[PDB]
Order: sequence, then structure tokens, then C-alpha cells
Amino acid sequence: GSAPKYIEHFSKFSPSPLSMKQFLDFGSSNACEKTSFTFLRQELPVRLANIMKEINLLPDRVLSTPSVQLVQSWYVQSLLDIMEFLDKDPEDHRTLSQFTDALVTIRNRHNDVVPTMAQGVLEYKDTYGDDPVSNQNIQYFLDRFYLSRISIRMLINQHTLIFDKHIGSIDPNCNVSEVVKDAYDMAKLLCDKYYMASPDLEIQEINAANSKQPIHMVYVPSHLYHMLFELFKNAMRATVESHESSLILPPIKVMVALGEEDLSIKMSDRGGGVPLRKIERLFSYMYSTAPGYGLPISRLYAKYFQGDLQLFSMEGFGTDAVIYLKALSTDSVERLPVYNKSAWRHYQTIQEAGDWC
Amino acid sequence: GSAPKYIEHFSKFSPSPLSMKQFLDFGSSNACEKTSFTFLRQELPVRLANIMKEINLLPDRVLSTPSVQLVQSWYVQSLLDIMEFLDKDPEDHRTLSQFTDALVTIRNRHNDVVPTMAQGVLEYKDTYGDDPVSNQNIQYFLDRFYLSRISIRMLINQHTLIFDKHIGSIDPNCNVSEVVKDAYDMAKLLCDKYYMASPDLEIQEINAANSKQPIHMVYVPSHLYHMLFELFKNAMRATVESHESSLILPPIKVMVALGEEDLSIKMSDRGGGVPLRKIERLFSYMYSTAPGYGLPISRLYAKYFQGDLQLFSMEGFGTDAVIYLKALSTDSVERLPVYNKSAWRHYQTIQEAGDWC
Repeated sequence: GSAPKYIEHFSKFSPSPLSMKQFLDFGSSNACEKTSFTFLRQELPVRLANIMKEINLLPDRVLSTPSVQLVQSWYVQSLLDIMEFLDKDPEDHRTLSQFTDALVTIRNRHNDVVPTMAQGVLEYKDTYGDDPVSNQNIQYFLDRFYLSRISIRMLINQHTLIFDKHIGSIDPNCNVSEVVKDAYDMAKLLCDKYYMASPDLEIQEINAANSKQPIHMVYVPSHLYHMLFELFKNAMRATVESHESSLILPPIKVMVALGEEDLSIKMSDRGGGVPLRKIERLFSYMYSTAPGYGLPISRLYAKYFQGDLQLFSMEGFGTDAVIYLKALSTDSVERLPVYNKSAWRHYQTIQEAGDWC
Repeated sequence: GSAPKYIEHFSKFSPSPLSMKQFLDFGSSNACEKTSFTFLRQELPVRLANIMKEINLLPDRVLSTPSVQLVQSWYVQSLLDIMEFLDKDPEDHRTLSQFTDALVTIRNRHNDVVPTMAQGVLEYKDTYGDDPVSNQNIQYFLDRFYLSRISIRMLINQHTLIFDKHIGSIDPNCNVSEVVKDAYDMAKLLCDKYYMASPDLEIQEINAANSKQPIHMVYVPSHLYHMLFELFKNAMRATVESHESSLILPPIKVMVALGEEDLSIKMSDRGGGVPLRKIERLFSYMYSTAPGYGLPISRLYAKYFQGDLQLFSMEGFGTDAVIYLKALSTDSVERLPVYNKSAWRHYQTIQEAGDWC
């Protein structure tokens, strides 16, 4: 009967965003998991508490819903699961071992948070409606909640993966074009299965400072894969469906550019395009629910390390999707939400008559 | 001694946004200026009052500054200038005539609002600093103020121009590619004068529903010209300066696309590009002041009729600038700010510790 107490305690702390450089450190090749354990033992509780504190501070219907209250109950379990180690000591080649077992266990317990939280969104639509203010509140909360989750899973993955070339999920020499090819291959496979047709791929890179040298960077390849796969699938479907009465289906072109501080990936298709007004809704969780969240969540993966994901099409022609990542491991630092008085007022919207007419 | 009274009176009203279709009407070929006079006699005072009411409701230093207080005094004059007709009657081929003379007079009086207001921005920077909250407040206010002005000048221009093929400043058959060529020509001229070199132009259009038919639309050609000229100048300078040690300067490519609801113009250059972080500042009045406002104001002209202006580059390669306009005269309606309790709280920012860490 002490969950509320903990949440109240650790929510007083602020999570500590780590640089991509720091991850490499705590990962190294030998760096003892002892440091990780002592660190994670405090940080994880801090991150859980912050997001839980924010959850408990939103409309009672959103709280009383089976989904939100359900995932909330999952986080309560996990919080406790970790407290168990606060008064434990390393040295015991066991204390550490049972920690990972605990982390791995916490991971599977949360494996369905996205689909579940997504279920609450549909319930909300049917229960209260799809007004702009509701959209805003849900959008604001879900971006933070999901980003919070990405980071917690990040920490957990680095630890479990390392402690038993690549530093866990991080590749200090990730070749961007290669991940682009992989994501394309999978998308093509699925495209051929469903449409029995698929556009080809053209890749071009621009290494501003070193003309012919292949482009490499320090990054999490699975994160980049997820973003690119989502984009290829949309670009393929649009290209295919928009040319079902034509025969020349055009190719998807990708450009990978490496500048002084940005590493940019642009994906250009000729899938017909989308009016400007519908672009805005493509990133909304609410407006993209029925009767998926690939795009809004993909954008969160870009933002996680100070990047971004943007779209701009030309209705009647095609669409350009661009992923902006930080070129230097130095500028690559976790983007983490924090529960403040600042965050509180984003939920005080009492909309009813705008400033424009 | 009754200026405050009027402002208080007309600020209780909401301006009335007009469609591009309505402009054509009140413009027609014979439509009597009588209707215009009776309409403008009320609307103009309503628009002036709204913006003036908003001005009087911001920090005393911004008010006490010579610039803001100075333009504010210009608006006070103009408000009075028009009141003079509230108790006047048409029929008198004179009452109307002296109205235009009054409008034309009001126009010249405001001819330097931009440079002047821009002067207050620099003064503010030196007087109070360039903090994010100040930026926000200035950005919010200036976008509305300048948009308000664009509309007032619009009404005034339609009236003065018509009453003495084209319906004033509006061209019901504006050929987009043609305006693109004009804007390019002027920019090239200036480019050659200063740099003694300039990239060429390539134009391509995509008429989705009618393959080879030239693209036309109902619009204000001078508005479109201004936006395109600003973009060409930036694209030329970047292309030139980024290739001063090379010889192959590449061309600026423009695509004009006409879809079911959007008419889009994309301008692509290979001027080297800009990091993502600096893009955000290109639209800020504050962050773009020294020791111009082409971009932020150009964006306002796009937004005026429900359009937009966006930028996205690839650092180390180039930049795409896109102007989104409504394809149909039906969806082309004035975008006007209004003084509400809604607008009031955008100036209540008391920033000090964000929701992200």
C-alpha cells in the first residue's frame, strides 16, 4: 500500500537525459554493470514516477477508462519491481543477475502498451467525441507518454543487451544507405504480396565535406529502420494505387546528405500527393483512429535524439518525407518529458472561440 | 478627445472575412461604390479598433517606445479620418469622391509601418534582450498586426483601384508560371548586378486533372510576386555564394502543381542548404534583426487567403521552398485576427522552466 508514496517521492526528481557519447561509455566493452545497476536503480524509478504523476493528473474519465487505468496499473507493478533493489548491494554476482531478469520481465509486461493505449483513444472518440481540444490534450499527453516509454525501453535494452563493434542497440559506424536498403527490401516484399507490383529504389548520397566517402554515423539502427519502413510503406502504397490505371510506375528516390551538423534523409515519391489540410491530420493520434500511429510514433523516434520527421507534398504529383538526425554524437542527447507546473497548464485548455475569425 | 471611446465601441465587433468570390462581386464591372462605401465605412473602423485594442494591451515599455506609440498614433488618426463619413449619405457624387481621397491619404500615412515597427524590434532587443518569451510575444503580436494590415490595405486597394479583365488587384485568370518568370527576371537582374553571375531557371507544371492545359487561378498577382521574389533572391544568393570556388553553378527549379484543392509552387535550389536549427529562426522577427522580414512577411501573404509558405533544406546540398495556395476561389477566404479573451492569454507567458529536460 505504498505505491502513491513512491510516485510522490521520485516525481520530485528530474530524469537525466544522456548523450549518445555517454551511452557508449556506460556500454564500452568492459565497463562494469555495477555502475549501470546503481544508476538504473534510481533513474528508472524517476522516469516512471514522472509519467505516472502526469497520468494521475488528467480527466477522471481518461483515468477511469479500462486502458489508461490498465497501463497505469502496469507501471505501478514495474515501479515496485525495481524498488526491491534500492537496499541491495552489488558484489553479489546474483544481485545483478536478478536485476536483468527483472528488467527483461518488465519489458514483456509492457510489450503491448501502444496497442492498448491506442485502444483508449478509440474508446474516447466514441465516448466523448473528436473536438479540437480533446485532440490537443490527447496529442500532448501521448507524445510525452510514448517518448517517455521509448527512453525507458532504451535504457533497459542497453543494459540487458550488454550484460550477460556494436554497443548494444547502438552502432558507432552505422552506414545509413544500408539501413535504407533493408527497410526498402521489407516494404517491397510486402508490397509485392498485396499489390503484385512495386516501385524500384534509387539512392544518392551527398557527403558535403568528403565527396566520395560513404556516409556513416553513430546511431540506433533499429530506430532508423522503423522510421524508414513506415515511410517506404506509405510511399509504395500511394505510388501503386495512384497508377492502377497507368503502366509506368515511377521509382522512390532517396537522398542521404551529410552536412556540418545535420544528417538528412529525404524520400521522394510520385504517389499523387495529399492536400495540405490532410497532412496536418496524418500526425494526429485522434484523427488517425478508427473504425495507425506509424507516422506520429515514427516522428517521436526522430525527436528522441534531437531529430525530426517532416512531410510536404504537392497535391496531384507526389510527396517528400524527410528525416533530420544530428550528425555528431555530441549533439545526440535524449529528449525527455518532465512533470512540471509548466506541463500542467497544457491541460488547462478551455477552448471556446478563437483569436482568428 | 473621443478616440478611446471609438476604439472601445468598434472593438466590440468582429471583422468580417471575405471570400475571393465576394471580392469579385463587390468589384464586378459596374457594382456601385455605394455598397462599398457603406460597407467600408463600418468594416475599416472595426478592423482598426480590434488591432488597436490589442496594442494597448501589451507591456508599457512596448507601448512607451517611440515606434509602437508612433504607429499607434497613426492608426488613431486614420480611425478618426473615417468616422467622418458615418453620418454622411451617398447620392452626393462628392461624399463618395472625398472618401477615396481619404483612403488614398490613409494609405500613404501608413506606407512605412513595416520599417517603423521593425525599428521597435531592434530597440526592444537592445533595451530588454532576446529571451524566448520576448521572441514569442513579439512573434505572436507582429504576425497578427501585419496580417491585419495586409487585409486593411487589401480593402483599400480594391476600392481606390476600381472606383474612378482585372478586378482591381485581383486577376481571375492569373497564369502562375508567368508571375514566376517575372519574379525570377527581377531577381536575376539584381543578382547579376551584385554578383556578376546568376543561375538559370527551369519551370515544370503538373496539371493533375488536365495534363497539358496551362495552370490558371483566381488570385492577387502582386501578392504572389512578392512571395516568389523573396524566395528567388534567397535561392540565388545561396547558390552563388556556395559555388564561388566552383564553376558549374546549378539552376533553380520550380514546379507548379494543380491538384483538387491545392495549387502548389515548389522552388528547389542547390545553394548548400541550412542546418535544421537555423531554419526555425529564419521566420522569427527577433532572431532575424540587426545590427530582413522578407520570409516571415512573405509567409503572412500566403496565410492571408488560407495558404502557407514552408522551407526544408538538406544541409550540405540545397533547399526546397514551397508556397501552398487554395486552388478554388471558394476556399480562398481572408484569414483575420480578432481581439478576444483567447488572444489575451497568449501574452500571459511567464516562462521559467520547461516541460522537457
